[PDB]
Amino acid sequence: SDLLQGKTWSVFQNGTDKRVVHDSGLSVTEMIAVDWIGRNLYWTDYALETIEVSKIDGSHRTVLISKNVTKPRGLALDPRMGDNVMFWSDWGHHPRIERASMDGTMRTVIVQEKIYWPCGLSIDYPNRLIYFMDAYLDYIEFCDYDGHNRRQVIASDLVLHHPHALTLFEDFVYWTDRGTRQVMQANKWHGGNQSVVMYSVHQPLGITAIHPSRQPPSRNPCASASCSHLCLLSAQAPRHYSCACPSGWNLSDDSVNCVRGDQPFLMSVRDNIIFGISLDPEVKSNDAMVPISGIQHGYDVEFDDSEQFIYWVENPGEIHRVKTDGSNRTVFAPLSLLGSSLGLALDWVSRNIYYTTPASRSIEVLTLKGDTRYGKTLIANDGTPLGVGFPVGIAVDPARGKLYWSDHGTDSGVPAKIASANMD
Amino acid sequence: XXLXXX
Amino acid sequence: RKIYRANKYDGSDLVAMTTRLPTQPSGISTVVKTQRQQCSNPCDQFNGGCSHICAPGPNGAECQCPHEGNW
Amino acid sequence: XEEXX
Amino acid sequence: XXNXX
Amino acid sequence: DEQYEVIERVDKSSGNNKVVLRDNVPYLRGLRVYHRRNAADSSNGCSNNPNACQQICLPVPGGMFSCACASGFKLSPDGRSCSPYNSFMVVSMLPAVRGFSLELSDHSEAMVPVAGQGRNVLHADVDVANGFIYWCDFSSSVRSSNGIRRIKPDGSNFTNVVTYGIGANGIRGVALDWAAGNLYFTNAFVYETLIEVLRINTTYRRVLLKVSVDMPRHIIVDPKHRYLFWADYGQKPKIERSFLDCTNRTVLVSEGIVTPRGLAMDHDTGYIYWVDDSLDLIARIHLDGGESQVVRYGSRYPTPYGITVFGESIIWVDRNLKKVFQASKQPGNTDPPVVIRDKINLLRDVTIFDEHAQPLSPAELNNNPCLQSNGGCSHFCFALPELPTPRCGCAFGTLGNDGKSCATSQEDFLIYSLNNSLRSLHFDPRDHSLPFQVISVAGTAIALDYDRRNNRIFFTQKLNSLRGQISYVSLYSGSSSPTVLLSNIGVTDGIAFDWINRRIYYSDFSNQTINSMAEDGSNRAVIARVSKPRAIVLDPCRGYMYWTDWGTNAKIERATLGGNFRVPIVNTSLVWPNGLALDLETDLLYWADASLQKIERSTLTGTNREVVVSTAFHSFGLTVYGQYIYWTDLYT
Amino acid sequence: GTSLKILFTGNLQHLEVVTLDIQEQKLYWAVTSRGVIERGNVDGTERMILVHHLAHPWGLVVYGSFLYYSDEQYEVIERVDKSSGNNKVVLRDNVPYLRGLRVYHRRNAADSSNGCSNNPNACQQICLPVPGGMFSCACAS
Amino acid sequence: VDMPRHIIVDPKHRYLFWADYGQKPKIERSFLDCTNRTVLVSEGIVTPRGLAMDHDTGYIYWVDDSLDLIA
Ligand SMILES: *[C@@H]1O[C@H](CO)[C@@H](O)[C@H](O[C@@H]2O[C@H](CO)[C@@H](O[C@@H]3O[C@H](CO[C@H]4O[C@H](CO)[C@@H](O)[C@H](O)[C@@H]4O)[C@@H](O)[C@H](O[C@H]4O[C@H](CO)[C@@H](O)[C@H](O)[C@@H]4O)[C@@H]3O)[C@H](O)[C@H]2NC(C)=O)[C@H]1NC(C)=O
Ligand SMILES: *[C@@H]1O[C@H](CO)[C@@H](O[C@@H]2O[C@H](CO)[C@@H](O[C@@H]3O[C@H](CO[C@H]4O[C@H](CO)[C@@H](O)[C@H](O)[C@@H]4O)[C@@H](O)[C@H](O[C@H]4O[C@H](CO)[C@@H](O)[C@H](O)[C@@H]4O)[C@@H]3O)[C@H](O)[C@H]2NC(C)=O)[C@H](O)[C@H]1NC(C)=O
Ligand SMILES: *[C@@H]1O[C@H](CO)[C@@H](O[C@@H]2O[C@H](CO)[C@@H](O[C@@H]3O[C@H](CO)[C@@H](O)[C@H](O)[C@@H]3O)[C@H](O)[C@H]2NC(C)=O)[C@H](O)[C@H]1NC(C)=O
Ligand SMILES: *[C@@H]1O[C@H](CO)[C@@H](O[C@@H]2O[C@H](CO)[C@@H](O)[C@H](O)[C@H]2NC(C)=O)[C@H](O)[C@H]1NC(C)=O
Ligand SMILES: *[C@@H]1O[C@H](CO)[C@@H](O[C@@H]2O[C@H](CO)[C@@H](O)[C@H](O)[C@H]2NC(C)=O)[C@H](O)[C@H]1NC(C)=O
Ligand SMILES: *[C@@H]1O[C@H](CO)[C@@H](O[C@@H]2O[C@H](CO)[C@@H](O)[C@H](O)[C@H]2NC(C)=O)[C@H](O)[C@H]1NC(C)=O
Ligand SMILES: *[C@@H]1O[C@H](CO)[C@@H](O[C@@H]2O[C@H](CO)[C@@H](O)[C@H](O)[C@H]2NC(C)=O)[C@H](O)[C@H]1NC(C)=O
Ligand SMILES: *[C@@H]1O[C@H](CO)[C@@H](O[C@@H]2O[C@H](CO)[C@@H](O)[C@H](O)[C@H]2NC(C)=O)[C@H](O)[C@H]1NC(C)=O
Ligand SMILES: *[C@@H]1O[C@H](CO)[C@@H](O)[C@H](O)[C@H]1NC(C)=O
Ligand SMILES: *[C@@H]1O[C@H](CO)[C@@H](O)[C@H](O)[C@H]1NC(C)=O
Ligand SMILES: *[C@@H]1O[C@H](CO)[C@@H](O)[C@H](O)[C@H]1NC(C)=O
Ligand SMILES: *[C@@H]1O[C@H](CO)[C@@H](O)[C@H](O)[C@H]1NC(C)=O
Ligand SMILES: [Ca+2]
Ligand SMILES: [Ca+2]
Ligand code: NI
Repeated sequence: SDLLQGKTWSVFQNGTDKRVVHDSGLSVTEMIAVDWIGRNLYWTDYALETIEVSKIDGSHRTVLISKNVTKPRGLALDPRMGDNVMFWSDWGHHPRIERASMDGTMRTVIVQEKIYWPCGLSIDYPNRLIYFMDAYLDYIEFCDYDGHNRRQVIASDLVLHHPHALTLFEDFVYWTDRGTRQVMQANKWHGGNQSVVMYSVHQPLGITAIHPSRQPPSRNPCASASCSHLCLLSAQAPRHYSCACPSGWNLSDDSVNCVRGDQPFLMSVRDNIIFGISLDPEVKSNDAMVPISGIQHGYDVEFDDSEQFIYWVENPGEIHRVKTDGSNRTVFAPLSLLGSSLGLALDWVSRNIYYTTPASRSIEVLTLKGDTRYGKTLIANDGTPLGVGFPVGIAVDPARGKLYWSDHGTDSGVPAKIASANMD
Repeated sequence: XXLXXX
Repeated sequence: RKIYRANKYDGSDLVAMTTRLPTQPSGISTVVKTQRQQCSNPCDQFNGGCSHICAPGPNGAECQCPHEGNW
Repeated sequence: XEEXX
Repeated sequence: XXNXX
Repeated sequence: DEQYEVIERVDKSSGNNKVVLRDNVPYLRGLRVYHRRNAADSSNGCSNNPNACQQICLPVPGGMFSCACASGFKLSPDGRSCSPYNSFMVVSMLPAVRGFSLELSDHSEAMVPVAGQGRNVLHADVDVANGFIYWCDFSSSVRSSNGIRRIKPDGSNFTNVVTYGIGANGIRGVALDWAAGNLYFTNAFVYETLIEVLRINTTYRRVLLKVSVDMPRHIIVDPKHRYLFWADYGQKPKIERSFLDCTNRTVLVSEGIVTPRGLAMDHDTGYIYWVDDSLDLIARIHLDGGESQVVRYGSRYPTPYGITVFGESIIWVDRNLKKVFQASKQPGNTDPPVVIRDKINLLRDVTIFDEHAQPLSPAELNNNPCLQSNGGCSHFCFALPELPTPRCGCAFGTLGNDGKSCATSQEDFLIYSLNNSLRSLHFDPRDHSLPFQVISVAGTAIALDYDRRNNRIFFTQKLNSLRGQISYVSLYSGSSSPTVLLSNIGVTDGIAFDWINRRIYYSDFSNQTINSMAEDGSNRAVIARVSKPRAIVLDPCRGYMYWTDWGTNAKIERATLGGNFRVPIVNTSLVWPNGLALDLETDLLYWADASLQKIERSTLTGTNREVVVSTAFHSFGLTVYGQYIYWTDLYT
Repeated sequence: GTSLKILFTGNLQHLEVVTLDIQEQKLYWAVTSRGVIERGNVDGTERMILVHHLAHPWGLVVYGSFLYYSDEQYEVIERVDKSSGNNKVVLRDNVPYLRGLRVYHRRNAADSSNGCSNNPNACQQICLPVPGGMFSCACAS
Repeated sequence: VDMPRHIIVDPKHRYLFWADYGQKPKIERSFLDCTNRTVLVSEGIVTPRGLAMDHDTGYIYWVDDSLDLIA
């Protein structure tokens, strides 16, 4: 995952075929864990405070864990049908290591004593031990899947300064230290045979060991599943799988199919992200749509029901679009060369969009029907009070051909007012 | 170093 | 800029005795009230026979010459 | 020179 | 400055 | 609520029944509800009539619709099609160039706005016939952001028109002669100002006038009366007129004028309109220079920066008030000025893009002789006030006896190397015609000399720190690419041609030696071994040659063209003798010390040495012709 | 500092200095957002527009029969009659960066005595006049 | 592991109280020499930034900007 681009990528181990997996709706992706049996992809987002799952190609994204998830960092998986379990670390108030079956049904807390800034997780698959690390108490430890038989592999040792991420292979443990800016090697049972693997100019954040032994084969319980959209491995029942569907879909009573949720939801614009939240005040999930991350200066948002597109403006004077699923994030059209736009309003009946540019002090219209974008200025700042002083907001009534906008005043010109005009 | 990766 | 301690045999129980001190701490000793190991000094009897300066060597008093002059 | 703003 | 073409 | 950090839900009929959806949310902004808005339950004229309008459909009350066109297009009378604007004002400001309809009602952008990185527009002009807008960018820091650019009103075919030889102060005014296709502009330097002409879609460019005490800034042209006007706001503010070649200079306004930074022409009444931001007035004067008439005046006109005339009204911009005004052009009118657009920052100038403003029939332009095909003239045609035959201007060379063609000058003149090119310069200080078109060469040309018999210039040519070569080019009619005479040399700083023995001498700086050859590149010879030689001169009639050594033990030394009898002519008080020349008419030797900053003369053998000029800052080459010496200065 | 009161409110965006005619007991102020100078009685009545079509009034003073204003745009100091704002005159123009105005003139404290002047040395630190010829003593912060 | 931030002292009942708001938010109580520590509140507290006491009633008043609470 790229933090500056807000994208998840993949490549072959020979450096060929670099291709995008998730292009949108990531803010701070801490760790990724792929499910090599169920062909799913799990990750933790620090900013969104969620644990998310997708198909391995990125297609169907849903929010898996949201209740008491403050600062999720670590993430480990055991997709073997016997276990079918997931682990993650949270370093918010009351830090803890949490255990849950994939699909997030059988949620439990396994480690909450002598923990402060937990970071990084890895599984010893042969022994079913979860190794975890700590940046404040400066230790490396491991324990059973239930948190019992907790033991220390490095503790009360000055060589840990700020470890971040962790990896196992045979009887070695490797970890990345953000303090010393190194990746280390030690014996995974007593820490005793320590060395530097390499020195990094920048902080080394992520680590993984490429080897077939790190992904043991297992009989796939979801191979015979007929679930539409997502199918997640589960530790409960003999079936050992559960059907699920992305954000904005019902679960049907027939628990293999999903139908798109046509119910409304509130799009909450925030300075650097746009959230779709349920109109029900009791539902605090913030997953009515895939969030639009990477906004520069968010003021207003606008949508098209048809094609399920979400529109917003950006600083350089352009308008962007994305699906409610995230699938088509593109820059739609150049908006104005004379500064940034503030207001948005969409004429869904005639497929036009109206926007205000306080920099140019005008109200402009742009078409989104044809292949070629056509733009025109409707009202401009003339001498008279009837013109545009400093347009803030804009509302449209396509059925009656009326346009409404809120205007600040100008010196000796236009007064601060609520104004109406024909859409031409 | 503060824990927040950002 | 701290003072640490650890078990003398295996380096266990490593803790920091002080917070980060303002200047770098240099030089350390114990103050112990009980008398340390004591032995009979041969320089305590007739200066070990030496003319000037002496100290108890492994076998007996070793004579020594002052820092000034060639001796 | 007059206007370099 | 320094004497060259 | 952005301070309460909360999203809340209340009844639409009253603020009662408050419910919190979210709290502790930082940086809350807009809200909107994604729901099933149906395109069929709500219908309008545009939905009922798809693809009725060419570009934009906009619904109106009563279920009807009105077609609209993109910026720079307007509705055809059919009400369905779009055509490019024909009549609009071009308003220029520092950040952008924008176009407004000449009818206040239409607020549409009548032109694709020229803006973006690198725009510091000072002035604008229009070419209605070809559909182009010309503007000049100015940057006091970046040399790339200085010059004249043009674009179509619809935003296509962007082009850099003038980019070379712009002064420190940049282009200060541009005026297009739509009849002749000339583009007059003013090029301003630190202490002097040029007026130049460029013929559009040609490489022809020449200087008409150079002034130090005066400073033309804003220039306008009138092909109907065949005059050119410019405004001066220097130490002697004035409004000034000439013929279209800048010859017949005369001063229309000389008193009651301080800092005029705008001119305009009426083309129907023959008045000159100007704006004066230090006396806070708009005034007009006739072509013949009668008594100035005040159009607008008082405190309410603080900074009129630019003006234009359209029909019965004048249009001007105000920097302080940030408005574009329209008012009656007749003096003594007291109607308040009508505002077109306000709160526009850094207003500079205003111009009219209209067919009426740029006529092309001979009946309108009083039979301007440049219309037919450049008057039949080879380079520039300049129509005069009363002559029915155009004066022919020459960009480079001299005008032929036929009075319309141009050929290489047969006069005597200077030649000098300027980096990757060989330039020419008449001896006459006020003659601005180049004796020949500039020759482009590879690398950098360092030193040069002319062969009179074969009409060639031999010139040294630097390729890198260690690579140098000698080439030549012919000045005969037609052209010829520069031809290498001998490659595989170090850097060469000097060259001299013997017209008696037909040999070429040069100074290899890298190899620290003086060399010789035949004029055909054969028979190479070594004349002397000298540490850091720069210049060479020859006296074949007396069989003596002189050359300059700079650095340690710097001296001026003489030897035979054979190079046997080496004697030092001068060796007292020298450091950097870069320049050396010989006055054959008076038998005197001239040298330039670039470190001691002086030019000196002596007899041959260095008797009665004296300073010709002190504080010649950092000379490289020197030459003597007639009663004058000429030198190139590396510092200025 | 006592007996706070609101006299005039409404169209007063981008207010400028208030000034007072003591003789006539009228307040004058400029409103930049409307480019006008307004006048009103000290009791909060008879609000009315005196001078209009200004750009950015900044300084404002009334003396004798006249009102003086500096308009920061227009770069001008102008003088006009306090009665209905006629007979406009320019004192100075092309003044960059105009700000406040005030008229230096001799004022007789004897002809405008108040509580504090009638009772010197009454208060230890600060004496403040009060309507009706009274005075209220005050102390520093 | 703990982080006292805002500390108040009570000479009448002879106690120190401090807020934590750290990884394990709490309001603590101890003797005037920090001996004999006790937790008054650990539940429903995230970011206590200020303590107060009324000497005549012996109630600890605190604010919490993460719950938007004055309790
Ligand atoms: C200098 O070089 C620049 C480099 O780009 C050139 O731009 C420029 O050359 C050309 O100047 C001519 C001047 O006439 C321009 O031609 C004119 O184009 C007009 C626009 O044409 C468009 O719109 C019309 C609308 O009906 C449409 O029919 C066309 O298909 C096209 O989409 C056109 O209206 C105009 O026509 C007049 O002149 C014609 C001459 O044959 C008549 O047939 C016609 O009846 C009418 O009277 C004309 O063709 C040309 O645009 C321009 N080049 C470009 C690329 O813009 C050079 N000239 C100078 C000195 O500036
Ligand atoms: C996928 O899953 C989601 C979540 O369960 C479903 O969303 C619900 O859909 C139903 C049916 O459209 C919604 O019910 C309607 O709500 C309207 C307004 O909301 C009221 O109820 C909500 C929730 O309790 C309150 O927050 C709010 O204050 C309102 O009280 C009502 O106006 C509708 O009433 C109309 O229809 C009913 C019959 O359903 C009549 O009795 C009424 O007279 C009236 O005509 C209606 O009650 C419900 O609100 C949705 N919930 C959410 C979370 O939005 C999706 O429907 C489901 N997908 C599919 C396709 O099934
Ligand atoms: C880098 O490694 C990748 C992965 O090994 C190479 O890409 C492709 O890898 C497949 C692996 O099976 C190669 O075999 C092909 O498989 C398909 C499976 O359907 C089969 O139909 C083909 O007949 C073939 O066996 C495949 O050839 C290879 N693609 C290419 C372009 O050769 C990739 O080649 C590696 N790149 C480098 C630089 O070596
Ligand atoms: C999420 O957090 C809440 C609050 O801590 C949990 O609710 C508490 O659960 C414990 C049982 O572990 C109860 O004894 C407490 O009374 C609960 N407190 C409150 C205020 O409700 C809740 O269990 C957590 N839920 C999940 C999904 O883990
Ligand atoms: C580090 O590697 C060394 C060998 O390089 C291991 O050394 C032996 O460890 C045992 C068990 O602790 C000791 O009793 C032996 O005395 C060691 N042998 C030798 C030859 O020194 C060691 O196990 C590794 N780990 C540690 C903790 O040192
Ligand atoms: C949205 O994105 C998808 C995926 O990139 C686009 O679908 C592709 O379109 C191209 C161009 O026609 C085809 O060559 C690909 O095969 C398509 N891929 C898939 C997965 O269908 C789609 O066109 C985009 N839609 C819009 C309107 O933005
Ligand atoms: C001066 O001459 C040189 C060639 O001798 C011209 O060529 C450029 O030289 C610079 C280095 O000085 C290179 O970075 C460019 O790539 C060269 N190519 C061009 C065409 O730019 C150079 O343009 C000349 N400069 C002036 C101002 O005359
Ligand atoms: C500078 O030039 C003078 C000649 O003008 C040199 O003086 C001669 O030097 C030679 C050296 O062999 C003597 O034999 C001559 O008798 C000198 N003549 C005179 C008139 O002095 C002088 O050597 C040169 N060098 C410098 C730096 O003075
Ligand atoms: C002018 O623009 C058109 C359209 O982009 C292009 O086809 C044409 O080549 C351009 N002409 C020149 C001279 O650049
Ligand atoms: C312009 O110069 C001519 C000579 O070409 C001269 O006769 C005439 O007087 C000049 N014009 C004016 C108005 O003086
Ligand atoms: C310099 O002189 C040498 C002889 O010393 C000669 O062979 C060579 O060609 C000359 N040129 C260069 C640049 O080496
Ligand atoms: C004080 O400390 C003792 C010893 O730890 C403990 O038994 C007692 O309960 C504490 N509290 C009081 C009020 O004594
Ligand atoms: Ca640490
Ligand atoms: Ca002025
Ligand atoms: Ni102000």
